[PDB]
Amino acid sequence: HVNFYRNYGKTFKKPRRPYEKERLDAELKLVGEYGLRCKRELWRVQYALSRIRNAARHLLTLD
Amino acid sequence: GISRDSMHKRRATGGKQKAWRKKRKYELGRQPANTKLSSNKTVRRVRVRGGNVKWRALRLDTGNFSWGSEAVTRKTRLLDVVYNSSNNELVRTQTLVKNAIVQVDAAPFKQWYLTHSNNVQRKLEKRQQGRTLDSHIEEQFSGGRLLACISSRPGQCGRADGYILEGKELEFYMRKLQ
Amino acid sequence: ARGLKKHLKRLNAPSHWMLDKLGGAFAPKPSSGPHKARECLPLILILRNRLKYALTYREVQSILMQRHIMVDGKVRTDKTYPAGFMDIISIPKTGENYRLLYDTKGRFRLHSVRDEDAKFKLCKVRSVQFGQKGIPYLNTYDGRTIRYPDPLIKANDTIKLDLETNKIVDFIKFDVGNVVMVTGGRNTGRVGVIKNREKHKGTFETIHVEDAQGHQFATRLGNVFTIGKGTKPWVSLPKGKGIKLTIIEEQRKRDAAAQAA
Amino acid sequence: MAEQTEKSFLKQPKVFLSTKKADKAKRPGKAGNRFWKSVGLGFKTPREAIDGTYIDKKCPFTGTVAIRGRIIAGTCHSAKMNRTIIVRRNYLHFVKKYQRYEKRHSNIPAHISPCFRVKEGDHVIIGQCRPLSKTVRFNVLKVVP
RNA sequence: UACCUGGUUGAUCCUGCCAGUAGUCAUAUGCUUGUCUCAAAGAUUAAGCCAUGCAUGUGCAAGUAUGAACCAAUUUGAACUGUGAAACUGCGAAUGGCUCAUUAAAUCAGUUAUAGUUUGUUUGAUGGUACGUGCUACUCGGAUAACCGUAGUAAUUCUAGAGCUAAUACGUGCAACAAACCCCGACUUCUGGGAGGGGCGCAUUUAUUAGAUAAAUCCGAUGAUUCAUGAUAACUCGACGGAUCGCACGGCCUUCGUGCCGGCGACGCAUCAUUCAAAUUUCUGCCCUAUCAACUUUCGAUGGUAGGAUAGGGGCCUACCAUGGUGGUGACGGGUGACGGAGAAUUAGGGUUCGAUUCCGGAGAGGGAGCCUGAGAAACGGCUAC
RNA sequence: CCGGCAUCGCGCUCCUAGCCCGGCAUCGUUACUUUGAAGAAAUUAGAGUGCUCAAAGCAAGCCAUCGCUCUGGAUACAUUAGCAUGGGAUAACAUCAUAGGA
RNA sequence: CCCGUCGCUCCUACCGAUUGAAUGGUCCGGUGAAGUGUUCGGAUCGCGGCGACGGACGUCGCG
RNA sequence: GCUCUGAGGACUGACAGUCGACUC
Ligand SMILES: [Mg+2]
Ligand SMILES: [Mg+2]
Ligand SMILES: [Mg+2]
Ligand SMILES: [Mg+2]
Ligand SMILES: [Mg+2]
Ligand SMILES: [Mg+2]
Ligand SMILES: [Mg+2]
Ligand SMILES: [Mg+2]
Ligand SMILES: [Mg+2]
Ligand SMILES: [Mg+2]
Ligand SMILES: [Mg+2]
Ligand SMILES: [Mg+2]
Ligand SMILES: [Mg+2]
Ligand SMILES: [Mg+2]
Repeated sequence: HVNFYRNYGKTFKKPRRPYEKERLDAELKLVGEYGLRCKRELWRVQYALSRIRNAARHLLTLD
Repeated sequence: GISRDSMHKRRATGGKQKAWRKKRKYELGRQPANTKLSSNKTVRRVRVRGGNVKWRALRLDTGNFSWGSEAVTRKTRLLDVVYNSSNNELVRTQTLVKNAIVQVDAAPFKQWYLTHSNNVQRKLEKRQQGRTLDSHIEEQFSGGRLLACISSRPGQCGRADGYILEGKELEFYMRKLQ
Repeated sequence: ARGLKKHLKRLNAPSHWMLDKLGGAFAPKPSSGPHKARECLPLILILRNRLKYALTYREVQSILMQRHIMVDGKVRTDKTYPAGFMDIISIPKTGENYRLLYDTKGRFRLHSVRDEDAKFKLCKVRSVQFGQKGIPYLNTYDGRTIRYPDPLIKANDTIKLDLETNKIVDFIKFDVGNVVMVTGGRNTGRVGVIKNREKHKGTFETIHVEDAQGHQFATRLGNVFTIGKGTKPWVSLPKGKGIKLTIIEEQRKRDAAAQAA
Repeated sequence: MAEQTEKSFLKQPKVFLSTKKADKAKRPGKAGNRFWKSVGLGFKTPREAIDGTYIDKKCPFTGTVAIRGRIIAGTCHSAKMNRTIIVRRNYLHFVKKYQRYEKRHSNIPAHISPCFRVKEGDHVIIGQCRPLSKTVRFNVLKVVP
């Protein structure tokens, strides 16, 4: 059954420590300023940003 | 049925080798021919892998025997097996089987050696100046029946072929037979 | 299994066929032919995928049994024919010739030719040795066989075969200093002039090559295919003259392409 | 004569012994000369294989075995057979978790021609032939004692 | 995001575990669900059982049609013209597809090998003599489906008999020089001969022989071969060497005679090469267990020889001889809720766990075993037995 | 960073072999490392591309968006075992005092 | 603070006469379907030679 | 039961000559 072979993955990962005032307020700041539908929307951005930053870091390790 | 797979054998260390396939055809064996030496020549077809043919020689009396020293290869009639280095049971039951010692006519060979006006003797005298004829192959013609070694695979190719013994091999087999 | 496997599913179809992943389960499975079915290109992939002369399986079937398509100069009704390196495809309805050549990335291109540079093809010899009654003959990698070969022609050499007299017209002795066009491995596509050939007892003999613009590589004797004696090849090389260039340069060329547009 | 030790008269195939027109420098295996062959791969035939009396359908230099495939080196580990030894290929295995090496070993049966002469624990170089038995696939081509 | 927090105490600092926190292309279920794209879905247990219906058949200009129909329809010679169903012959059904029961150096993976082998086909090349006393080939057979007709049985692609008719089914049989080369050889003249005439396609089997050197007229390959191959003596109750089928008409009389002709194709037969393959194979690589330290060997266990069998190597099997092979670097055995791999989850690095599953390799058809047809099956949408 | 070079560089007859000449074969093994070949695709990273984004996919873009042009469909990794070149510190195995040495 | 014997309730495993039982595999031995191969075998079926006979026969042709 | 095959020795001059009742 081809149409099986079509890849797909995720776009985010939930934060480790679910309940912190500091992280929770930072998330509410960002969601309030940029008018988001939920914090899944915020959580995608960190996933994409972490991917690119890790891409940069692996480069900067080399010469 | 019969098989040539190594599944049934034991590993080198000896541990039992579990069977993990059911037997496949490309590992088939077939019951031997025990080629007899008889008058009633009957060699029969078998259809083997690839669709080609193998001629199982169940029983023969007429074969093709070479003479290397003289480079003469005559058809002749099988008399009898006299020695086999694998199984005396095969001597007793008269199985034409590769690298046996059969005894053959010397009938085509005697008249060929009888072969070999002026143009004829002018060639005959060119020969007869190099005739060798070892005394040990010489006495065998007087006996009228020659030690020859079968060297075909009768059960495989449907022929009994071979070569007359001479030199070290003849003296050795003859010494075994006395 | 208990016999020949006659389906080839799409993801097993070799990398250089370029065919997409989700267009279906299966792949054309080249018939047992003149080329090794791993180093080939079927006629359907020629018509449908590249030239777009058809849009389906059946439409290529229509193309082929119109008797329009020609391979090595003789019409071919097969639809998974394993064409290969320097097979010529002519379409006399279009008066148009292709010769099937690699590029430096390892994929097939259809390099056009005129008629004078289409009357013949070019292929190497697998082996030259005797046959019935002691007549020499040679066997190519193209399947082709030649009887009474020119007694100088050895193994590994290359020959030109006219498509009318159907025999040799010339042969290039595989040697140091003449150009090749490697046809397998990572270096396939890259033309270049041998600078050395080292042999090892019991295994593959390798050839060191240089791209005429400097870069140097090596490949075992299997995939070399001498084209021309000396530096000049006897075949019209593709759009990029057999030079594999770094990905950095493939960036600079596209920058330079857009900055003049 | 000495070598013939069995119930059958042992001889080399396609060598014709009792030949009328004999001479000694034709090609070996011809005119009734003994057959020998050079295994290749830089190896050299043994002197006594050349001028030997033994007959063996499995000797690389005097038989019908073709050395093709791979060539291993080892040390003889047992020489208690008829024309056969067991070579111990000592080597080191890499265990990825520890970034360290553990020595393993493989005991490989090998056929020594009568020309060669191996003592227990002698360095040997062996080459692959057709399967000669249930356990033998190598012929001993070189011995360093 | 390379992270820690609650619990032993009157409190304190620790070892330390319990609990917490997060993820699963990881399963079940609870509660809830408005929209678009995407798509897993009887694998875990029971590779246990199956109603039913389908899943492999097939016709081109090119094998066989007044055996019964349809369309053109005849000047009533000759067509079955053209379209054809049915059936015979050919080919395929050995692919796909599902599942993971078996199986722990075994399958499998990387990489080897075949000079140790078989291969429908595709593609390319190739093809003397069949007897004639080698003096250029010497003749055309019934029986058979479908159809007709007459039956058994309760029966089913269960079955008997009569009557027609075909072949690219079956069975026969015309063969191409000089005969080059080979062996016997009358008489001639003496021969280093002339030779008048008598026996020689290719495949199979066997044996002798060639397949050439080195610095002061030799000539193929491989790392390596008694190689490729040639010649010769024969051998075989020879498979083989065409009694086959389509359109397109078109130069010109030798008796103007479908006249001498000759092309484009199909199908097919054999050898070699190639291709799709396989089969066997070499090194190295697999989890826990020592409450698994000895295992294998009469009956193949390790080897040798001789042989049989196979497509082929091989203890694959037999006869004889030898007593060997493996083992603390874990043999053998035992467990696996173990098919192997590519890979999946988690991952700062190292690792830990998983891998039924759609790609590849293997295995299996309720359990075993044995086979025919065929290039290919130890086949189960084939058979035979339990 | 190296090519190439002298000192107090055991030989070369053979290919590569200079305008008498660099840089040539056979007469200890490996382990290590470097470079290369060859490495099935899908997956993994990664480029390009406005499927609207996205997870994706392997497409697609301008012409006077009038009788076709420009094309792509890269690259990377792949631990070990095996093949090969150069390095020869580090460490094993091997071994010239009977001289059977050169 | 705290230790053990004993008494009562509940859970878990242990030893246990019972030639305990069931399930499944393995080896040896007995019998052994069927297939394959082979030795004989020969129901019928093909030039239906000849008698030069009057579609009929024996001597037949080998397969 | 019958017909065989093989192994196991002595004396005399790694071979040759003669002999040998028994066991497997
Ligand atoms: Mg399958
Ligand atoms: Mg096809
Ligand atoms: Mg950590
Ligand atoms: Mg406490
Ligand atoms: Mg407290
Ligand atoms: Mg927890
Ligand atoms: Mg399971
Ligand atoms: Mg053998
Ligand atoms: Mg299981
Ligand atoms: Mg599968
Ligand atoms: Mg079932
Ligand atoms: Mg099966
Ligand atoms: Mg079955
Ligand atoms: Mg079924």
